Amino acid sequence: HQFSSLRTPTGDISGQNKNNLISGKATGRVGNYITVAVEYQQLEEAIKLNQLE
Amino acid sequence: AVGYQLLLRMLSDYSLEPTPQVLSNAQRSYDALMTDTLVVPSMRRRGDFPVGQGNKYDVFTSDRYYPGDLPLIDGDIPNA
Repeated sequence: HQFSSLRTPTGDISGQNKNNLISGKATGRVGNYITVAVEYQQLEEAIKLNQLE
Repeated sequence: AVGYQLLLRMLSDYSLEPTPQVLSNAQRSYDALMTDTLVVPSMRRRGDFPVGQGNKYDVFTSDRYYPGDLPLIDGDIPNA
């Protein structure tokens, strides 16, 4: 919060108005999945696929 | 009262001196006006005179001592 000050010759604030208390917020939300997928066939992994790790 | 006091002031121009009955009537009227316009103010406290311990300060609005000036009535206007 932030405030402002009055300046008077003798300290009168009856005529004027006071400060208001406005409250604000910052919001955070979730994003999207970061997904990666692979697929291969049984015979492919049986003959060709080596050193898969 | 106004008319009598005026009569006494302007009687010199016609050079007529006033009578004791007129003087008495003017006196009574002026005295009645004086009674109607009295104030008789009271004696406020000095200011350094202590307030008693039985007045329950620190809980009531009273302090240890009398204000000695018109006390604050609002707080928005605190200078007077």
